[PDB]
Amino acid sequence: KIEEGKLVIWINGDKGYNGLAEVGKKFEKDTGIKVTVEHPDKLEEKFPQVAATGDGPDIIFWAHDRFGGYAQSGLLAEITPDKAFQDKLYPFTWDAVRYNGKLIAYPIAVEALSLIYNKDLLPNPPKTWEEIPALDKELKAKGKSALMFNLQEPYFTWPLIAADGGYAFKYKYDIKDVGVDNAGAKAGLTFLVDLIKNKHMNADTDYSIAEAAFNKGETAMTINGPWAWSNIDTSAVNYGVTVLPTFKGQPSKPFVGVLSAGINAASPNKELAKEFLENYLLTDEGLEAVNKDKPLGAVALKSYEEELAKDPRIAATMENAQKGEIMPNIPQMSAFWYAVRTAVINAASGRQTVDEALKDAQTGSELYRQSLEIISRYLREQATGAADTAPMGASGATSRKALETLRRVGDGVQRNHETAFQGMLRKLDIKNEDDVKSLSRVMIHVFSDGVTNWGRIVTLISFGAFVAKHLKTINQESCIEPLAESITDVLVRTKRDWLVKQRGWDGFVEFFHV
Ligand SMILES: Cc1c(-c2c(-c3ccc(F)o3)sc3ncnc(O[C@H](Cc4ccccc4OCc4ccnn4CC(F)(F)F)C(=O)O)c23)ccc(OCCN2CCN(C)CC2)c1Cl
Ligand SMILES: OC[C@H]1O[C@H](O[C@H]2[C@H](O)[C@@H](O)[C@@H](O)O[C@@H]2CO)[C@H](O)[C@@H](O)[C@@H]1O
Repeated sequence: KIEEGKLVIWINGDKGYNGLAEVGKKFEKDTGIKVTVEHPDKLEEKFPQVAATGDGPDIIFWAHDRFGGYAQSGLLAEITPDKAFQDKLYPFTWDAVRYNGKLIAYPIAVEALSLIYNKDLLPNPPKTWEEIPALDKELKAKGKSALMFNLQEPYFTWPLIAADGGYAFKYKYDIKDVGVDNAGAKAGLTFLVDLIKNKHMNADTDYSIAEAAFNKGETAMTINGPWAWSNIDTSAVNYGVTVLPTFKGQPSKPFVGVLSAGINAASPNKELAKEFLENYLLTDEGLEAVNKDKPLGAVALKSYEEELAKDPRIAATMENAQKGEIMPNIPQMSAFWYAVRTAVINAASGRQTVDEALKDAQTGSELYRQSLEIISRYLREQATGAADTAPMGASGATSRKALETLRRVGDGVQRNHETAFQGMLRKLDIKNEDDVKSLSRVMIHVFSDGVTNWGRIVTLISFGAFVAKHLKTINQESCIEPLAESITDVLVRTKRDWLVKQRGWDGFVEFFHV
């Protein structure tokens, strides 16, 4: 579907997209190739849906956290710049776009949130979150407020949640160990909800409202990234960019992003995109053009980062970055974020308590790994006749009981529905690893095309088991794990909210309990 002889680029609407379009023009000048820059809404959700069908842009810009998902689904070209080009960027930026040992995007700029304050209202900004309520009472007596920032996107609230011990995935990354509902995270989120309760903040505040309030001098502080600074310059607010406040004596820990540019695997213009990015964008003049539209942060390109490093707003961005953590790029980042977005919104609005919101968030963040664990073990033990000896790990009680439940219910389905299982198995002609990939697409669609309950879920998994037995029979045992990942993937993507609403696999256990 993608058109040859041209470049289509997607980038978020808070970045310097007119600036990018000028770098575009310059590429056209030399090559005769038109460059179109677009900034559609929800482009990070839209890219994977459209790229899957071989559609979408040639180039997508986003922070690096999303790109492992994209690579895992096969949606990105492996980029292989030569050593001379690699040496022009900071190795840590290349690290942020490395997935399964392969480079999967070009890094552009490092982004962290800072505290932005209005110096005419607050000559000295607060060192602690704890002093903010009193500061707010003080500012409200003069018709102003202390702080406003986007409470609709968990990226802005995370530095506080993480300050006293909240984490996504532990310290490689242990995907088994999630810290979304530990006491640290509870305390950070509770402090936020109290802010709202006591009228220091409003749960409906979003990007635009916080931006408008700060940029007209109604609120003394916001929380935002470098991209925001241009609009504040335009507004004549006398602002500073500084270190985020501490919570319970500990630094606020923002999740640091590396703005990154990946090339669509379905693109017929890969040499053009590589040439654009390496030799027009990632140059002193290319990045300047973008930075002057909307500041990029600390750019990946060493030569231009040296000029920008002198700016104290960059120094403050790097100081907040140093106290935070580089985002993981693992495929589960998307589910983590979706879960935490929901938890913050619901806690803030009062729809759930902090305990309920973060419990649900934890379940959602663990859902993939846990489902895979159960599903994978079932298919393998069914195929070989023997259980996996290794420990279940964290949430092991749930996993173990789900597996025992599934053994009872799934064996019953296979036994009672042998005929049809044999029938559809026999129809499909599973002989190789290629034919197994085919199978998924069918299961993918047969599952998705129907209602939602545990019987249909058991049925999907049991058929998986039935196929697994076959695959061992014909010495294709290597294909069982990919079958399990595939089944798990349809299950947790299409059924996420229903699964969370059931208390995940504890609900499966209860529903089929004798
Ligand atoms: C495996 C299969 C699926 C199926 C998939 C498939 C096909 C291929 C492929 F890759 O993937 S993925 C998938 N995911 C969820 N469901 C599926 O099926 C059920 C219906 C069902 C079917 C067979 C057994 C039990 C079935 O339900 C039992 C059920 C549902 C609710 N509660 N309980 C009771 C319980 F709680 F106890 F489970 C559903 O959609 O509701 C499926 C769908 C239909 C099937 O046979 C149709 C009959 N042709 C057989 C072949 N012949 C040549 C033509 C006729 C067959 Cl075999
Ligand atoms: O809100 C969760 C969101 O956080 C990050 O998105 C940031 C992005 O990194 C920044 O470049 C800037 O545009 O603001 C976004 C927040 O609205 C993650 O990168 C993203 O994947 C996640 O959903």
